[PDB]
Amino acid sequence: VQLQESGPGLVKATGTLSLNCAVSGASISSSNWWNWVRQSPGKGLEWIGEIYHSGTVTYNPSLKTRVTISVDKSRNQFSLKLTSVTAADTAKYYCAKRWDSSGWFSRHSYDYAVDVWGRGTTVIVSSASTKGPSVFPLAPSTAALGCLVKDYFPEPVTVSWNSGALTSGVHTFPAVLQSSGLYSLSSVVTVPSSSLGTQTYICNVNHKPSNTKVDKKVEPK
Amino acid sequence: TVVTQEPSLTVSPGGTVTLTCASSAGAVTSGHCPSWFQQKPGQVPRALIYCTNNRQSWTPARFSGSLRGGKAALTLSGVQPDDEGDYYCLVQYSGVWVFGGGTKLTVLSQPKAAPSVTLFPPSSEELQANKATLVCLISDFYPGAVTVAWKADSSPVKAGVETTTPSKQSNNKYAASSYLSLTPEQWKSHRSYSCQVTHEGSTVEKTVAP
Repeated sequence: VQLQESGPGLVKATGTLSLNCAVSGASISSSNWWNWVRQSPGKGLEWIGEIYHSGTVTYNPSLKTRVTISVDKSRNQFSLKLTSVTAADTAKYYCAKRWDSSGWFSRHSYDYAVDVWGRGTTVIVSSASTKGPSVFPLAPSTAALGCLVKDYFPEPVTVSWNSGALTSGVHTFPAVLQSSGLYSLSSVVTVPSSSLGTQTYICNVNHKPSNTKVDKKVEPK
Repeated sequence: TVVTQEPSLTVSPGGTVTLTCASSAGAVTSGHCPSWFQQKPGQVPRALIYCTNNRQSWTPARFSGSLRGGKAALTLSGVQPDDEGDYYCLVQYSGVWVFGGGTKLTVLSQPKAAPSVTLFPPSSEELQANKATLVCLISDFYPGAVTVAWKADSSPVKAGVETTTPSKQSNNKYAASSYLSLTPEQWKSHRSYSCQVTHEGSTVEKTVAP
């Protein structure tokens, strides 16, 4: 019994997210509850809902109006539909299965929990196509100075300092995904304070998806 | 109906630790099917214990479940380094399954270290672009659990705050960042802004001013 989720990956804000879960090694018509769960990057697990092959469904009350779960016996799949999606719905989405123990001909029990999961699929909700970052210097005031790389999309940005000639004391922080559906990140370097008067520091910012490349001098303001 | 778990626990190799799981609706009973899930960094969650105390066939004998004082409990004995990760409880109420917020379990592997914090004001160039961002950079803390608060003057700030989850550095301590977006007028409205970082019950503060 293996589950494999599939679906787009990028969904525009206010659109609909649609995912499918393919079931193998078991019929969807079996005595199982087919579940959906998600997890925002770095946050906790949130239950979405579950469905039985007859159609009986339960949803997380926090999502009730936007969520629809369905079964497709013809393809041995079940589905998730989420409407009016916003950046808050960027998450890894998991399908999962829990057994329904019914000693009776038609009884539903909660004597087992979800015990089989799919690998999960990542869905990003954003309105931006491909956006290059703004780059601002973070002036020193040893000493720390850096560069702020603000509001880019999609994810991959890299930073170097003095074209890579500066290899020591560099700390580039992982990006935050903002509620606007754009990323920002910062890079900081620690240098001698007596050098700020004679040495130049330039942060080079490369945004691979947009082929943007920016050099920013950071001066002691 | 909210399910409460400890935010973060620490334990040494070979130690023992108990996670608990409480419900805002009342005592947790066997009928709520309380279950426990382990999520190692980067992995899918993995059911360890279901229905209070039933193991899966892949669950190590080190893991055991119980009901204690109206709460569900998961005890880990003889902790091994690979047990580090996030643990979630799950309960059901009349058909609706609810996860707790999860507990980050650190298996201690080096001395505890307080964060170093650097706070940068908006740059001249950003202000001149009619924008403003405060950047709070937090590095070299261990264990990797931190809370970040902002003050505009002495008053707590909610809106415009976005913070990363801690990520592991090379040296196996942790880093995180927090950004506060505001208007140039708001920035110039106040005499200072602060970033407050709380780690193991201790708070570090940095302050910047227009």
